[PDB]
Amino acid sequence: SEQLLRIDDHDFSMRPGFGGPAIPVGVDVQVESLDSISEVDMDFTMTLYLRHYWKDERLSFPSTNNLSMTFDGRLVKKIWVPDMFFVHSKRSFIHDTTTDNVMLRVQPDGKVLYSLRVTVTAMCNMDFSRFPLDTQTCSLEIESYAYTEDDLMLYWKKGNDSLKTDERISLSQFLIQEFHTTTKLAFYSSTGWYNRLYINFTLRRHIFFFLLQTYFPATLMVMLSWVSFWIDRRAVPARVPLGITTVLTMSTIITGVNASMPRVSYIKAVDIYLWVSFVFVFLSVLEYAAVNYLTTVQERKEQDTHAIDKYSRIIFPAAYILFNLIYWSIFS
Amino acid sequence: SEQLLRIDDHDFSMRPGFGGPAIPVGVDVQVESLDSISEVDMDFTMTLYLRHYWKDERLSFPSTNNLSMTFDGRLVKKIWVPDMFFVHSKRSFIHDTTTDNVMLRVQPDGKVLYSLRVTVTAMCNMDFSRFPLDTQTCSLEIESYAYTEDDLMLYWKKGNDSLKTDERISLSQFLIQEFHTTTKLAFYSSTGWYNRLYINFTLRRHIFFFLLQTYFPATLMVMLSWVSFWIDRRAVPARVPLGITTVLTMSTIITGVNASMPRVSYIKAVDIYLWVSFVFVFLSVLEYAAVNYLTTVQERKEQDTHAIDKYSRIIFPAAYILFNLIYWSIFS
Amino acid sequence: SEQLLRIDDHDFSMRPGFGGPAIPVGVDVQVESLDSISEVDMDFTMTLYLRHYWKDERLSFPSTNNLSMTFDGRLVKKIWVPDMFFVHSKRSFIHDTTTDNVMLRVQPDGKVLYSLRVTVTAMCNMDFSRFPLDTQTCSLEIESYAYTEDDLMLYWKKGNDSLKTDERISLSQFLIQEFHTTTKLAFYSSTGWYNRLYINFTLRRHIFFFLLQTYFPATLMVMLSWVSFWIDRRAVPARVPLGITTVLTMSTIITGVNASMPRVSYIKAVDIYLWVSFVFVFLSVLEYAAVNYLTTVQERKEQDTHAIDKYSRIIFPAAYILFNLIYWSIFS
Amino acid sequence: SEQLLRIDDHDFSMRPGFGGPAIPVGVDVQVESLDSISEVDMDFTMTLYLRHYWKDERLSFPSTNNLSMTFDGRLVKKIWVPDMFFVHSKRSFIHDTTTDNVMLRVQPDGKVLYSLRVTVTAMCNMDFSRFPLDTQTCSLEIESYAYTEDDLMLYWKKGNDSLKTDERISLSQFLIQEFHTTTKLAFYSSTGWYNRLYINFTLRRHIFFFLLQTYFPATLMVMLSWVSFWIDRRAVPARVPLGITTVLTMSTIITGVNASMPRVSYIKAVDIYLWVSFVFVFLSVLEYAAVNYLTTVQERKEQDTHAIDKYSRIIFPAAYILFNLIYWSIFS
Amino acid sequence: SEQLLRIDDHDFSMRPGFGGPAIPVGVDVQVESLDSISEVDMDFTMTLYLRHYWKDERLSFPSTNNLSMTFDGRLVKKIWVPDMFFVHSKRSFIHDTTTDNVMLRVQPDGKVLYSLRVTVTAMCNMDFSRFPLDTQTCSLEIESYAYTEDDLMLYWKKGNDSLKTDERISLSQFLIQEFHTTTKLAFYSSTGWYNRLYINFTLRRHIFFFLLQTYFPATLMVMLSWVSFWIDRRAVPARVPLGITTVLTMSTIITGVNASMPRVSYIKAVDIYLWVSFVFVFLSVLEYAAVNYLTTVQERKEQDTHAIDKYSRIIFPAAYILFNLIYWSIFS
Ligand SMILES: C[C@]12CC[C@@H]3c4ccc(O)cc4CC[C@H]3[C@@H]1CC[C@@H]2O
Ligand SMILES: C[C@]12CC[C@@H]3c4ccc(O)cc4CC[C@H]3[C@@H]1CC[C@@H]2O
Ligand SMILES: C[C@]12CC[C@@H]3c4ccc(O)cc4CC[C@H]3[C@@H]1CC[C@@H]2O
Ligand SMILES: C[C@]12CC[C@@H]3c4ccc(O)cc4CC[C@H]3[C@@H]1CC[C@@H]2O
Ligand SMILES: C[C@]12CC[C@@H]3c4ccc(O)cc4CC[C@H]3[C@@H]1CC[C@@H]2O
Ligand SMILES: *[C@@H]1O[C@H](CO)[C@@H](O)[C@H](O)[C@H]1NC(C)=O
Ligand SMILES: *[C@@H]1O[C@H](CO)[C@@H](O)[C@H](O)[C@H]1NC(C)=O
Ligand SMILES: *[C@@H]1O[C@H](CO)[C@@H](O)[C@H](O)[C@H]1NC(C)=O
Ligand SMILES: *[C@@H]1O[C@H](CO)[C@@H](O)[C@H](O)[C@H]1NC(C)=O
Ligand SMILES: *[C@@H]1O[C@H](CO)[C@@H](O)[C@H](O)[C@H]1NC(C)=O
Ligand SMILES: CCCCCCCCCC
Ligand SMILES: CCCCCCCCCC
Ligand SMILES: CCCCCCCCCC
Ligand SMILES: CCCCCCCCCC
Ligand SMILES: CCCCCCCCCC
Ligand SMILES: CCCCCCCC
Ligand SMILES: CCCCCCCC
Ligand SMILES: CCCCCCCC
Ligand SMILES: CCCCCCCC
Ligand SMILES: CCCCCCCC
Ligand SMILES: CCCCCCCC
Ligand SMILES: CCCCCCCC
Ligand SMILES: CCCCCC
Ligand SMILES: CCCCCC
Ligand SMILES: CCCCCC
Ligand SMILES: CCCCCC
Ligand SMILES: CCCCCC
Ligand SMILES: CCCCCC
Ligand SMILES: [Cl-]
Repeated sequence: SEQLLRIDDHDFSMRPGFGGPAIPVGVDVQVESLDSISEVDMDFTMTLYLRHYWKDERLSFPSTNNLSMTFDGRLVKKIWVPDMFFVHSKRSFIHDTTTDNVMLRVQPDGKVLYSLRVTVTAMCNMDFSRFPLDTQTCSLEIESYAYTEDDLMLYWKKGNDSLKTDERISLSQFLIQEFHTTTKLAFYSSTGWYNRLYINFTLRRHIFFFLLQTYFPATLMVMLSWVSFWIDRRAVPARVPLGITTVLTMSTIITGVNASMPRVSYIKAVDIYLWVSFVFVFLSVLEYAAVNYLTTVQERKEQDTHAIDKYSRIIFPAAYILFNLIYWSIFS
Repeated sequence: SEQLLRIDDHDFSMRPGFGGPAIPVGVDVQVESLDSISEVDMDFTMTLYLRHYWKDERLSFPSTNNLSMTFDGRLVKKIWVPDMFFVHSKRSFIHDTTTDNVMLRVQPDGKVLYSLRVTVTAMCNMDFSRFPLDTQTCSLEIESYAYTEDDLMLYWKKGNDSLKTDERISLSQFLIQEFHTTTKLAFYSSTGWYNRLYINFTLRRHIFFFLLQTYFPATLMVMLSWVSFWIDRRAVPARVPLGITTVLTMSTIITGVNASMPRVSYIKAVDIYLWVSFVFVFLSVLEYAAVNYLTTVQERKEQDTHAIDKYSRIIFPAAYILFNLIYWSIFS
Repeated sequence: SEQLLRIDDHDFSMRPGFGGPAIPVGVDVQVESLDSISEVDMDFTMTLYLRHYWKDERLSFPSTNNLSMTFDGRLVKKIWVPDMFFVHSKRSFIHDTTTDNVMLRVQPDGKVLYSLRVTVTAMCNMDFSRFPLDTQTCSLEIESYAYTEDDLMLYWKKGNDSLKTDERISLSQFLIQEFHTTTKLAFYSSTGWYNRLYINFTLRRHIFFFLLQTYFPATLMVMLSWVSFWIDRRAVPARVPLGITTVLTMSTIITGVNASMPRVSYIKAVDIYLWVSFVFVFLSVLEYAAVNYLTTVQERKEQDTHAIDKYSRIIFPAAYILFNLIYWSIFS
Repeated sequence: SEQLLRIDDHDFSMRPGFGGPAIPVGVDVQVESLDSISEVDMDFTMTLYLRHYWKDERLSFPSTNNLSMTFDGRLVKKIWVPDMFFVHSKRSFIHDTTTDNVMLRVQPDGKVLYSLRVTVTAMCNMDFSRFPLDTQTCSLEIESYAYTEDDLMLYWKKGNDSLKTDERISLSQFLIQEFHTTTKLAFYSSTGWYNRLYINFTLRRHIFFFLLQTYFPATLMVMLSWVSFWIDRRAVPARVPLGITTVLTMSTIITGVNASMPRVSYIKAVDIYLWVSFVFVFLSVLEYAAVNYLTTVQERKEQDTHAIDKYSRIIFPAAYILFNLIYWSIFS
Repeated sequence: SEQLLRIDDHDFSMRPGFGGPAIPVGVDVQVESLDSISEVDMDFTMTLYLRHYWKDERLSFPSTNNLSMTFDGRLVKKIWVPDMFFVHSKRSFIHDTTTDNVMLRVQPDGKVLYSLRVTVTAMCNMDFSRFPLDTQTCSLEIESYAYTEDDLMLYWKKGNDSLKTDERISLSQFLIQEFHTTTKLAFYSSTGWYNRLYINFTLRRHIFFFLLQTYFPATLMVMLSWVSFWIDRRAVPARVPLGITTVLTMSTIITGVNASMPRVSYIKAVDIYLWVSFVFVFLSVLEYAAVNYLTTVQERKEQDTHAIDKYSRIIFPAAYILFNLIYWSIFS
């Protein structure tokens, strides 16, 4: 086989067409899976197939018939091939069981297909200010390590038709949508200009799960604190334990939510809602302290419902409704 | 040894029978263990033996007697062998202590057995909507990396008798059952058609553990909230603390369950049961607020059991029974 | 050195005595440490020295005197050596700092000692039904990868004297005892019969730690629930808060134990004890609801201690004693 | 290509200019990302590009025109290159997908550019005494492993213009600022003097997040404990449960904060604030015990507000204000 | 360079002075960092420089002047070097970025310096019975893998001056002190006697952090339980809720401490203190049950402070003081 290719007779340390125009190299990608995601480290992991296409007259071979020849990674060391790398990647590797998952297919005309299977972890900067109502966009980037656009020209072989994605692709914690491709020119002052390829996608959460587990309990506890305004002010051993036990219950709820969340140490939209609800419950405990004190002062001086309860029955609900209208107009 | 095989005289970069019909290659598998499983990453890990069978006249050798010859991984580099890989795998490796766990056995006729020991991690997409009453099915897949069915024909050597599983195979968190084999043809537009082999199995949970730890406590707390309807309405400092302390107790139970569960952020069958029980307890606290208010209004106007308690003693249990009948007809 | 051994003149791809009887190979082991253990993955990790002994006339060398020659891993590649592997192992490796921890010692007669230092992780199936009163037994297994008993005969060189264990060997969470060796013949239908070597040991827990942290608190809370039967039935605002706060306290205890335990999702001996104690406390809350209701009915009809308290003072302790006697006769 | 360079004719085991003055080697760095940080292990991880510049007459080549030649890691093994390493690093690696991310560019004059992409984890000693108001400074260090300043002279090629940082660089838990470069001479008694290069940066936290989650709840609970001084001393079943339930609520808050914090086992500024607030709440429970006892003694002897309440209404708030003024003058 | 050394003319598979006396080899160590520590696995991780010194006449070279020659890891494969390994180590590796961090310096006389940078993880058996007042001692050990003292003699080159430690060495959770060196002879029955080198150090904790977080809260809760003896026995709805809420508060404290501690499943000094404090609080709840029962019996028979309170006011504090004196005389 390797005697028909004239491997011993050519310098394969240099590209096709050296000293002349650039070599055009086309690319396809097939995404096999999304493997995990980390919100505190801000990265994601992906497994894919990567395919390259070009022509080299040094590899043309005589044949009576149109049959191609096929080789593995042991030929790759002896000929020239393109030099792609993944930009902004944290780590990656090429699969090797039961042997190296790499292939070369060569036509009698000297056209080449070069194919490999690979796993990569890449960074994706995330903003959690609107959590849990946030939306994140991420991308994977491809570039030549050593050749500027004067020597190698890199492009998507079929436009957006160059990207395929597995029919069963999913994540346990997110909804994935809107896969599409783009390109852009980039500059490095030590070397010059390069073309870069992009794969783009969007992530979203299951909203009703978070509403049920977080917003609904806090709202129910605020409503229980209002029941106190309808209990007789003479029942001190009933009015006093109800308040402080409601404060304890709101406190344990907020502690459990904090223990369950990812460790992102800045203020988020759900934080604001919980601490405002805590303040409403605290203020209901100050209301009865005022009522009891003034009742006692009148009983002492002088020796039906009090006006403060009458007003609280109206004012506490109205204020909480106003808060909710503003909050949901901000976070939509 | 390696001079009887005519290694220096043949091109082992190409398959047996090249330019003619396909080479048939048979396969056996012996599963040694299931090593771990991840529900948030959606994958499982397995260790196994993989065995391959074929014939190659280039490896036939003269002998007076029927003795075979046996070799290790140092021959594999010099001859031709099949090119299997594990489809949809996240990572894998071949064992190498005290040396490479690889073997080749060759008959005087040129029949070959090729054997190796390997560990693989593979993806298995899971749905947790019915948790803890869910059932999961998983599979492992085997294919040639470079040869279509025009050049290599891949098959199970003995039918379903080709698969063996270790007598002590188990998992700490699941029951495993129904190991069996299948095959299917697959298509890639850049190359053509391939045959693929499958190993299939099913996973189930220990149901009574989850009933005892999750459903039983919530049911007991709902029943304690009903005790209030049988206590004298005049005892305000008894009726009021009982309710709010029952709400606190249900809240700490739900927080502990949430902290213990895998981090799958969508709504599950057990979530529904817990939040409905929370609402039943909240409504029992509103019932006495009504009774106490109306009692106070009559005492003020005018200066035995109340009808609301009489009805609640009947209506709250009946409604919870109706809920349970519907719920268990849905989740079965 | 390597010119006295006639390395260039012999085929070291095949065993001593090929075409004749089997080569006997003796083995010693010295355990250096037990490194970790996992209860949810069901495996353990160990570091050891492994030593092999045999004779090969191809390695005999002329000498005036009884001095042996000593070599490192660079000779191992050029001669024949045995092919041992660890059965049912998850992963393993051979140490290489400051160089490969491998040695060969050769006598003028052609006797060889082959020695290496290695770390291995191996599976050990565990049953936790009796936890914390469980006992586990584990073993490590050694075998030839390619040679049946017709070609290689594997044995412990000195009987049980072949195994040594480090004087400071320990685990943070277990007591280790009863190290001993065994052997057994095993069969594979594709190849034939093999002899296998075993190292065996036993694991146990610190019982009084678990009694103090788990059984003692639950027993104290059951006894506090009984104090209620000695408090005046007229004190409704005292009898009612005591019960529901005891239920809350038992609930937080059980939640903490569940959060601390390994994630084995089936029912264990300690689970049974905790949920029976929870039911005893719940039933003490139903007792006073009956007493208060019937007292109120008589006061209404008609307009000293009640018999139900008198009987409960005797019956609740007797029943709990009976439960404990049965339980400890079952789990011993 | 490699025949124009006279690789076979020169000893590339030794530096340019050996037996004469030192070889000057210039350096640039481009930071691609900060990848993670650990507060308990005291280290950080970074990915970067590293570039080296020097001249070697042995690599000058004849040409009619000013075109450079470009090579990969397969030339690096055959010529001389500098020997940089990262001082005080825990681990590091050079990227290799789809091939080694290493490049050599050579001019006809014999000037060389040597470039590679690398990930490193480095130690950064941290002090948490002022947490959460702490500020940390970290640095990365570069040096030659084998050559003193008598043989190799190492320097930043353009001053502070030699360092570039990615426009999207960020961390989930910190604010990063003030990237700048320095150099310093270092001494080893076994070999001599070396020049070392430094990259320096500063880290800070989001202060208002920690104020909201930690300081605000403790302050609200101290204020609720003061409400008791305004409730009638005759209401024993109201005054007594309020105190002990406030103590319980402060206790659960402190436990949640401790469970959420990194495991640094020495006293921190936020610890001091929480335990002082706990003591204020405890002392409010002792105040009413005194009032109730003395009231009972007078009622017994003899058979309006008490002076202790009157004074507590003034003294407890004044003392807590004084504490806050001192504390915030210390931690600023 | 490598032609002045007569590499092709000498057998570097054997030591200097073979068939004669032993080769003396001297050693220095420079500790760069302590990298982490694990209390449940019982090990620690360290990074260091290791340096070796010896003489070999086969490496003497002619020179007019006193200049040494310097080489990297590519010479190490061709000559003889010592064979050190780290005894009782779990894992280790040698650094390789931007190339292998290994160096050889050779004098014209044939004296050699051999130097490398390395990271190692080593076991250190720990006892936690006195926690948090425990003290731990650890050591790292160095030995030849293949040569007994008849062939190689290993020693510290300068006594205790052979060990240096970095001026900024620290751990987040411990105080480190008392670094010093020792040596000892060791015996293996299969080979003979070897000399071993030791590096020794000591670890201690920050005591006042643990006192503040663990012992102080439990002591305050015991003192609050005593307040009950000073409240009027007629106030049943005050005396009864105070006790059971104090029991709940002690229970949540102990649960939080247990959740925060390393998972060492045997009894520790701090365990004893917490469960004794729990028993004191339980006994204060039994005291009032007795007082209330006997008061009720006298009121029934017959139809000021009770003696049991009078005695409890003295006896409970005295007993707790006695316990503390004994406990701190035991744990010091
Ligand atoms: C602020 C809290 C303590 C400090 C915790 C912390 C501390 C350090 C850090 O880097 C992240 C976090 C995230 C969760 C934080 C906690 C959430 C609740 C708790 O009060
Ligand atoms: C919804 C909760 C907070 C957010 C938690 C979270 C947050 C992010 C995420 O990716 C997964 C989870 C799983 C558990 C969730 C928690 C369960 C209880 C808590 O209220
Ligand atoms: C059953 C609980 C929720 C589900 C938890 C779980 C869920 C899934 C799983 O694989 C293991 C475990 C172990 C601990 C379990 C918890 C123990 C307490 C809690 O109620
Ligand atoms: C001191 C606590 C128990 C011991 C815990 C521990 C124990 C050992 C250790 O190395 C670190 C820590 C950090 C958190 C500590 C806990 C914080 C709260 C708890 O009381
Ligand atoms: C004993 C507890 C349950 C069992 C827990 C366990 C269980 C198994 C194990 O190997 C270690 C530990 C450490 C912490 C233990 C817990 C401490 C508190 C809890 O009650
Ligand atoms: C196909 O191959 C035949 C030789 O068998 C050749 O004559 C013909 O030109 C080829 N056609 C193409 C399109 O390559
Ligand atoms: C077995 O080997 C003998 C030679 O010893 C040969 O004559 C015979 O044909 C062989 N039989 C088979 C079935 O291979
Ligand atoms: C020991 O070596 C001597 C040669 O020095 C030899 O004569 C003698 O037979 C040897 N003895 C044994 C037991 O090997
Ligand atoms: C550029 O190259 C030309 C040859 O094409 C040469 O004559 C000229 O001197 C070069 N100039 C520089 C600045 O190198
Ligand atoms: C130093 O080198 C000179 C040669 O330049 C030599 O004559 C002299 O003896 C050497 N001295 C020592 C102490 O090695
Ligand atoms: C299953 C969806 C439950 C949604 C509850 C939302 C509550 C929000 C209260 C403001
Ligand atoms: C040991 C099995 C316990 C099962 C309890 C199930 C309770 C379900 C209540 C609806
Ligand atoms: C230190 C040992 C403590 C043992 C307590 C066991 C309590 C069991 C109650 C049934
Ligand atoms: C969103 C910022 C909230 C800051 C609260 C600070 C409270 C401090 C009390 C002393
Ligand atoms: C900051 C140091 C605090 C020490 C408190 C110790 C309390 C011990 C009570 C027995
Ligand atoms: C917390 C609200 C207090 C309102 C007091 C009104 C006095 C007239
Ligand atoms: C909630 C505020 C009540 C204010 C009442 C004022 C009555 C004069
Ligand atoms: C639980 C609903 C009770 C409704 C009572 C209506 C009495 C007229
Ligand atoms: C605990 C059961 C008490 C039953 C009392 C029956 C009195 C007639
Ligand atoms: C906790 C404060 C007690 C003050 C007592 C004052 C007695 C005159
Ligand atoms: C909080 C201290 C109060 C002291 C009151 C003293 C009255 C004589
Ligand atoms: C705490 C023990 C009190 C014992 C009182 C005995 C009175 C006769
Ligand atoms: C607790 C504050 C009461 C104020 C009454 C006017
Ligand atoms: C708390 C609401 C009471 C309504 C009474 C009609
Ligand atoms: C899927 C929700 C079912 C609810 C049954 C009451
Ligand atoms: C709560 C049930 C009471 C039954 C009285 C007979
Ligand atoms: C609880 C102590 C009371 C002291 C009264 C003077
Ligand atoms: C709860 C036990 C009371 C005993 C009275 C003598
Ligand atoms: Cl009352």
